[PDB]
Amino acid sequence: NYETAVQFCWNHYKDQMDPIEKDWCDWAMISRPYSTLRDCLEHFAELFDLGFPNPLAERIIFETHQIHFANCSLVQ
Repeated sequence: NYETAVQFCWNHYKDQMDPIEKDWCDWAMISRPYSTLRDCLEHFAELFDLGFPNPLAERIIFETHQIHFANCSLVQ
């Protein structure tokens, strides 16, 4: 079940992002837990023989941009 694996990826990501809400706009810093999220989404996509990117994975990507990065400054 890819949907279940995705929730696993998303919940691990949320666990990393929650304690550092003050630094969601620290681009170089948040790129690490974000990269793991992407690696996780791709890993299970491959495991379940689905393509990557796929719509569910892309909804997750849109979700973090909506809740974490949408109002961040691009610099400094």
